[PDB]
Amino acid sequence: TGCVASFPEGDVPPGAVECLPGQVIRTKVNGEDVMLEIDEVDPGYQVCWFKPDVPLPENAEILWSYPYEPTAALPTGTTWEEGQANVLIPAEPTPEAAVWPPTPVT
Amino acid sequence: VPLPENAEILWSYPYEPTAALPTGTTWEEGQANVLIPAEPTPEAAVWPPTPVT
Amino acid sequence: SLAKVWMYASWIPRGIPKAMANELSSAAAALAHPEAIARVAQLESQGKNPYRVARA
Repeated sequence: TGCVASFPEGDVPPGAVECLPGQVIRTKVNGEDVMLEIDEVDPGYQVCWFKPDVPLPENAEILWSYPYEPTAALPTGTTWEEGQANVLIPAEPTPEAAVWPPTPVT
Repeated sequence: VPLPENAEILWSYPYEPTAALPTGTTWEEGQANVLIPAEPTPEAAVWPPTPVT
Repeated sequence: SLAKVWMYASWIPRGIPKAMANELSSAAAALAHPEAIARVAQLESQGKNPYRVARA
């Protein structure tokens, strides 16, 4: 529930849950139950979970948000659109298959 | 809380979690029949004037 | 000065329970759920005593 927001460093809004490097977050993303581990938050900025009860500060950027579904038992989570999040699949370049040298025969 | 079947919302509130002072409701004409008491002011008690010929 | 005299006189009284206080504060920051800690901060911004709220 709520939203995750990036905002410049300084005073924390009362009610916001800080998300420091090493923070693990169980969520649902496009129907997929996932764990997000925070790694290398940029300088001069910090990330926090803002419940709907908590007002957002100025100059805040909603990285991703959740819908309002209080009656729902199984929440839907989020929907990271193309451009909202840059997901990188590892290339995994399959190297050349190790071939044994054929000896020549005249 | 999920609502049951055959339920009739008499009046509802908006979603305002960040709000400190809530707005409450807005009973539209036809949503609620509010009755003001008529309070019919009766005739002012007049003293009978006696006649003089 | 007199402030320094009072400081150096009250150091040993004031510092006897400081260890347990910091221990409890840190253990609370560690073991307590961060949603609960955020709610405490929220109520403190709302001017309320969250301990009284919790008991109530």
